[PDB]
Amino acid sequence: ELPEDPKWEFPRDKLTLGKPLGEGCFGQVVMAEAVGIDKDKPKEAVTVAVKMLKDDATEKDLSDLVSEMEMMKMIGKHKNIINLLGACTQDGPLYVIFEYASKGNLREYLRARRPPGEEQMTFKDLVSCTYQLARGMEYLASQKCIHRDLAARNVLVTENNVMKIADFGLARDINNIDYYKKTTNGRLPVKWMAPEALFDRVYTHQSDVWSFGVLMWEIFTLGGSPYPGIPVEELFKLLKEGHRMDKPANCTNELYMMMRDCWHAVPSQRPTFKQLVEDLDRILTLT
Ligand SMILES: */C=C/C(=O)N1CCC(c2ccc(-c3nc(Nc4cc(C)n[nH]4)cc(N4CCN(C)CC4)n3)cc2)CC1
Ligand code: NA
Repeated sequence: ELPEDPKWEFPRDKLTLGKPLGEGCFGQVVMAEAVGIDKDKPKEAVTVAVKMLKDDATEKDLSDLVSEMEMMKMIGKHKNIINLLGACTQDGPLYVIFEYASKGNLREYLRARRPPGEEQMTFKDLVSCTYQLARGMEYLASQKCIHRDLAARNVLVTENNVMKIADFGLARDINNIDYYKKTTNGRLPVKWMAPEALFDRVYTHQSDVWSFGVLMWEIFTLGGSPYPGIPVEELFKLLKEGHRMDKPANCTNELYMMMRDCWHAVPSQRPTFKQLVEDLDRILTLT
C-alpha cells in the first residue's frame, strides 16, 4: 500500500487516540497519547496531534495527506514549524503524528484577544509573532520548499505562545510545479495568493512572500479578514489596478511599508524572507 519507511514508523499499539481537535480540507486532527515517541524516554507518554482521513475521504484526500507527511520529512526541523514526530503507515489507517500546539490556530487566537470595544496582545507580541513566522519561512525557503497556503488559519500556537507554521497539504518542492498549465495553483485561497500564481501559473518563494504580507495584515488587525467586503470574484481586477489593503490601526508606518513591499506587483521587487527576518529583527530589538 504505502512503502514502509522504518525511520518514521510508529507502533499503533503505542498510540491512544483521544478527543478531536477539529476538521477541514482533506483531514481531521485528534489529540492523542504516544508512548516512547521521544526515543530518549521510551516509557514516557507525550501528548501529540494525529492527522487522519475523515469517513467521507476521497482518493485525493489520501493523496494530500500522504503528500503532507512526505513533505514534512523533506523539510527537516525548525522551532517555528510544526514538528513531524512519526506515522502509522502500515496495516491500518494512515496516522500522521505531529507535535501538539494547545492554543490552536493563530486567527482564532488573535480574535480571542481583541479588547471589549483571554488577555491582550502588546505591539511587541505582534512583532514577535511576525518575526517567528518570518524565520520559519526563511528556513523553509532554504530547504527548497514553497508552502503556497500561508495564512493565520494555517499557523498553530503552542502552550508557550510559540508560532508554528502548519498545514503543508499544498506545499511543494520548488522544482515540482507544473508551470504554465491551466490547472496549476487552482486550490490556493485567492485572497492570500500572489497575482502571478493565477495569471502565469507559476509559484516561487516570492509568491510566498506576497502571502506573508497578507498574514502580516491578519496579525496586526488581530485576525481581520483580508480585503473586507470585497468579494473574491472581484479581487484580481482590483489587484491588477494596483489596489492594496489600507494600513491597520495598531501598526507602524514602517511595518505597513513592509506589507506593501511584500505586495509589490513585480515578484522580483518583493523582499526575500532573509531580508524580512533582518528587518523584523532590527524592529523587534528596538521595541
Ligand atoms: C484545510 C487545511 C488543512 O490541512 N486542514 C484544515 C484545518 C484542520 C485543523 C488543524 C488543526 C486544528 C487544531 N489543532 C490544534 N492543535 C494542533 C494541531 C496540530 C497538528 N498540532 N497541534 C488545536 C486546535 N484547537 C481547536 C480549539 N481548541 C480550543 C484549541 C485547540 N485545533 C483543527 C483543524 C487540519 C487540516
Ligand atoms: Na469515504
